[PDB]
Amino acid sequence: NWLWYIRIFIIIVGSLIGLRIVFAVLSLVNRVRQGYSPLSERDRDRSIRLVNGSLALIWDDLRSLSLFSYHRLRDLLLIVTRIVELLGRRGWEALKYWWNLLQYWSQELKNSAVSLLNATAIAVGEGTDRVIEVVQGASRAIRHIPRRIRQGLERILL
Amino acid sequence: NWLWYIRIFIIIVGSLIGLRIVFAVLSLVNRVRQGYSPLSERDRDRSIRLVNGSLALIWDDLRSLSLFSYHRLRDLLLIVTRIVELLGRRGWEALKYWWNLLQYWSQELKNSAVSLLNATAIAVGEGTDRVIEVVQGASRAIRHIPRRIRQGLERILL
Amino acid sequence: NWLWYIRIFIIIVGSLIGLRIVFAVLSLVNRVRQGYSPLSERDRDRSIRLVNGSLALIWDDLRSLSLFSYHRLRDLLLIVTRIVELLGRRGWEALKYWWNLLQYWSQELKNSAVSLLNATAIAVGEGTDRVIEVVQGASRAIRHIPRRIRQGLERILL
Repeated sequence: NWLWYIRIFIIIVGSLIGLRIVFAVLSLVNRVRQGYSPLSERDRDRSIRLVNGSLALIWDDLRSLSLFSYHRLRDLLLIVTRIVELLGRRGWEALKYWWNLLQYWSQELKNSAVSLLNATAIAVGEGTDRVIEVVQGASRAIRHIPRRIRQGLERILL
Repeated sequence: NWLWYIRIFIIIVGSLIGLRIVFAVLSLVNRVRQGYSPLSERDRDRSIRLVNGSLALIWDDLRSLSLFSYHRLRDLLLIVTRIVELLGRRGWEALKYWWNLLQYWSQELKNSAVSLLNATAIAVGEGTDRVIEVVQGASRAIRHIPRRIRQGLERILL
Repeated sequence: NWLWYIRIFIIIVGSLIGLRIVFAVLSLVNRVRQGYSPLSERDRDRSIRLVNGSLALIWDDLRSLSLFSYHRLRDLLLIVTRIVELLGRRGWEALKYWWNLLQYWSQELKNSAVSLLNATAIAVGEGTDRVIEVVQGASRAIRHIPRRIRQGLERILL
């Protein structure tokens, strides 16, 4: 019975995913070795030095983590909370992006609707253009709401 | 519980590969955090902004999506056909690369065979090497044509 | 049935991780799409030029793969193995770094331990500060920089 042998094989496939993490460096090699901006480098001989990166690897990881002024490394565990906390103050910009961004969207559809609907509204040609443009333009145009909302929302809490 | 509990255990183990996709985002951070060139940058404190990157995040993906205006977003639908139509016609240069590339080893192979065959060919007071050399030039050279399929195809594919 | 259809599904999940590699080419586009370092212009049509990359692939790959002079294409496979062997001797930088890596860790422990232990030691009138600094300082100071490990081992091991 090989099915059971195949059953654990199902689990091995899970192991395969962890294998992928090394591929991430291969992409970096590809990045330097294949150019820069879209494809539309002789150095690949040197890019093989990526393998040698194992020697170099203490430098990128320890530099921030422990940093030259040793004794700080125990202090760094406390700084990571501070780095997130310090930047999180500005993180509210989330509310910022949808109010401004969504606002422009209302604007282009407004232009498309006013053109098509106004044209169809004329029909007889008396004064339909007045009611169609004023009503649609009144709701979208007046819907304008300046920024500073996040500032007030943040200030009220702290 | 055992096999049934173990079966779902397989998909639970399978679940991580979707989690793994963030590593693609990590590679971006890696490029900056790894000193740019292969692993053979203090700014990671700055990379901490990536947590806050959510604020930045709706602008880069959407900018390409809607362009510098939601009116232009209407334009994106037209250019999308444009990019594919434009690149579909000139894109055939793919064949040109692989056509030349196939040809690349074909040249290396006959040249190597000539060195070995030409030298062993004489094996007496006779000009046997003249025979292996003439066959090399006539067969390889005549195996192709002066006409470029890349150019002819672009002019005959409308 | 059901479980069997679902059993092979894991095998599809294995395919799913293989699917993920394509993201690496996307990451190239994303690097450009992210402005520069993560996310914290009109060129989105230029990122589309990645599709044009099929024609481009001849230029990055041909020079690296076949090089300028011919007969190099077989040479590319041999040199790749050759640089690993050549650079392997230099690969020993693996150990020089771990020695320095653990060495600084001794440093954070040395100043941290002496500061706390020596501070509490003054409570005793005799000369405790002498024994506290001398013992900690003796192990780190004397062990600091023992000798050239990589030079001696690399020179003997070629």
